[PDB]
Amino acid sequence: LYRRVINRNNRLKRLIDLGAPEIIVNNEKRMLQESVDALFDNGRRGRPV
Amino acid sequence: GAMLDVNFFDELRIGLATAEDIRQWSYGEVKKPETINYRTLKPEKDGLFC
Amino acid sequence: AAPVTHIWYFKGVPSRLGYLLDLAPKDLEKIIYFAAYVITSVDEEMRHNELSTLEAEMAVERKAVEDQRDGELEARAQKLEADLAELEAEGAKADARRKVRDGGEREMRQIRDRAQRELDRLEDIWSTFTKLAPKQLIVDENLYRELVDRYGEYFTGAMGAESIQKLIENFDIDAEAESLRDVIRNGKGQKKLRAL
Amino acid sequence: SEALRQARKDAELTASADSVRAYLKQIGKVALLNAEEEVELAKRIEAGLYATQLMTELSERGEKLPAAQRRDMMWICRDGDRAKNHLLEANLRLVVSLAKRYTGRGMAFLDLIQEGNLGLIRAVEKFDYTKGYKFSTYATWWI
Amino acid sequence: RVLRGSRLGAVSYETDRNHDLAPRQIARYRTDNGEEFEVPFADDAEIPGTWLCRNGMEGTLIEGDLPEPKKVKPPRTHWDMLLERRSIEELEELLKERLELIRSRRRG
Amino acid sequence: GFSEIMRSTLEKDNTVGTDEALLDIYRKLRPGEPPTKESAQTLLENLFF
Repeated sequence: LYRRVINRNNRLKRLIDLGAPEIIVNNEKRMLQESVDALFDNGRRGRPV
Repeated sequence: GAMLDVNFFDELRIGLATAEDIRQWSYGEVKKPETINYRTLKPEKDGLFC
Repeated sequence: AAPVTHIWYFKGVPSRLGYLLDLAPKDLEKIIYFAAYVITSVDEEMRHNELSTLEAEMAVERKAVEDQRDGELEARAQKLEADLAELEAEGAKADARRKVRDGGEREMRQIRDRAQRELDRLEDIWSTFTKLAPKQLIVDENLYRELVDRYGEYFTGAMGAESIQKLIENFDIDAEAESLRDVIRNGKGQKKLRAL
Repeated sequence: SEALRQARKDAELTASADSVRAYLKQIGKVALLNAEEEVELAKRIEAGLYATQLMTELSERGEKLPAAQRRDMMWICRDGDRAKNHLLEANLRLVVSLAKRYTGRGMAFLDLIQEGNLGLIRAVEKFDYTKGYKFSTYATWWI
Repeated sequence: RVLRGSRLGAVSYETDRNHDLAPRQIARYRTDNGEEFEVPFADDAEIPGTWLCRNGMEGTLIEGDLPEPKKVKPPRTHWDMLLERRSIEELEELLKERLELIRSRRRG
Repeated sequence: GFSEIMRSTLEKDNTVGTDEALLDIYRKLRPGEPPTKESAQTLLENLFF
């Protein structure tokens, strides 16, 4: 869980420094939010990781 | 507050933690998804075991 | 790199974020999961003292659409007049001539309801720009993109956990506190129970 | 009829827990292109990059700034980025169609899609049109 | 039957003396956003100029000694990818053609 | 032919049309999918026979 949070955070940082259209950045931020949610409580929102 | 905890207690107050207290407990920002070296079995720099 | 809501104060019964902001949880889930924008701030005074000029420009654009569709209808009327003059001058079937006239009539009716749809779109974006209140959801994002480039300098709208953070940032607690005190003072029924 | 229309409208406006369904609904808006449009967009990209490089060598004391020349070179420089974003938003579906078969081991499907997107950004950086080939055969390698 | 484990760390047994230790200095490091941190370095030891702080951002030393500031280069640009594959005459050809197209679209 | 239960459900059938019945069966069984009149009739033979 910590590795997924670190990976998606680093990818979001790279995407913001690169400059991308809004679809990619919004998808990456949604994945970051769901990673933090799965870290704090797996299986709360929909299917568990 | 008490960080040594020598057996004298009166209260255990819970509370909602903020970003300042979170970055004030910490001893450094972990910034790599690495755990251990695959060959020499030592913790990596800036990893989850650093 | 970007802020993130806690899962504990959002996905419980009752949802504490939804109770603190008085927002429904199935709309909060649409806000924090990048599915729908929200209105993080609004400027009532600038819209208030410039709404006359803004509705004047709205009337200018709407009347330009009206003049364009009147020119379209006149072009279809000229083409149907030419169709009638080239239909009744030669030996032709009157059933096919009536079908040609009805095709021109369907063309100008397509013109008029396309223009009606454009006017309904402009009046819908005007109705939403009048009813622009904070904590409003703008679903499907194309109305939002049409509402940003016009009058971007009069409101802000974000999406997600940074929007929720800004909403909590520009939030007075004592105002809604005393408002709920007044409501539980002067209420009856389900309204007082929810305010409790 | 409109009964199937209201049925498809009610079924299309349903919220689930899968983020990938929302992502596919998101990327299903922009339509695909053809090779002449790809050539035109790549022309716009390279022209905008040369215009902003002219602005880069103009940002020193290289030349005084005429008003009309300044504003329309700003228009070309801003148009190139919109063309670039248009090409990326076109070939997102190719990225998904490539990433759909590397699942089943280790990573998540959205992570695979995102790394494919980053490879597609690299491919539209180093894509060339004067070899006269389609964009997809060049971008499959980088994805 | 029984399965044993071992973390990769040696465990000593000594006396935690508080009196006689190796003496040591203290230096203050300064980050970008006005943060200060104090690091106890040993005596017979070189004091490094920059030092990664507890905050996570790189923090310089509080006394001005001027180490090497950057000593780096920018990695790669899309302009570099364009320039390494085409000539400036071709770039000016596309630029003049686009300028004539925006001219004929704007006022022509 | 001999029960008020099936006669009352016959008077309470409330959906006229065999193809309408296939559309209703598809719309009830599968959620979030736009119904079609061709694949719904092939679905029921693929599900039970």
